[PDB]
Amino acid sequence: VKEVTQNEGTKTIANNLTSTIQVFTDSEYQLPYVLGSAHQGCLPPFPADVFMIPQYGYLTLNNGSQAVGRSSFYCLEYFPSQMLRTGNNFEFSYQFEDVPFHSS
Amino acid sequence: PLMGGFGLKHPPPQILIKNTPVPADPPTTFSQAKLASFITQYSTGQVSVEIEWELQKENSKRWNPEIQYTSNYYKSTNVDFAVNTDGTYSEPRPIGTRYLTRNL
Repeated sequence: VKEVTQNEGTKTIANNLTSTIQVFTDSEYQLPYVLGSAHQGCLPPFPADVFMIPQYGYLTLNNGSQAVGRSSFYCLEYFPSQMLRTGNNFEFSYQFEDVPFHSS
Repeated sequence: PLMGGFGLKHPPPQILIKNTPVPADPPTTFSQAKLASFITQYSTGQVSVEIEWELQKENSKRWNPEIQYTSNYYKSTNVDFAVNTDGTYSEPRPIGTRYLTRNL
């Protein structure tokens, strides 16, 4: 985790060793599931590329630009998440439900 | 079902009921014809039906409030879903089952 500041025109970057990040996996499927729309931001094809993580957003019922009464608003901080500092790591496992072989 | 409902292959078995016919006095001399004169008769009673239901509890992280079914807060000549002056029960409006939300 790195802090970056601006003094006039110069830039400088430095470790912040106490800083954290927050990671949860939505395993109850309680959020708008936005994967599968073929958006950019996947891991690069080539293992030597460094990639920028895409921003999360979601769409809800509308009428015009206005919102209707069924429109949901989700606050992602309202889930349990795991806070990781520079020494910490994260893991989870997942098991696919039975699916027909892709017929190639 | 296209009207809405639970399509069943073996639905609840239909229950049939009848007043057993009681003949009026037959003639004193035998006759082949069936007995065409009966006692005017009817029956009454009490019936009970008890259905156990299985519920799927709503589990959702939506932040903002849902839409609920609420009775009219404002005054009225008489309560809705209750008898009027003459004892006539009435149901003022059809009530559907979908007020909760999920993510599509």
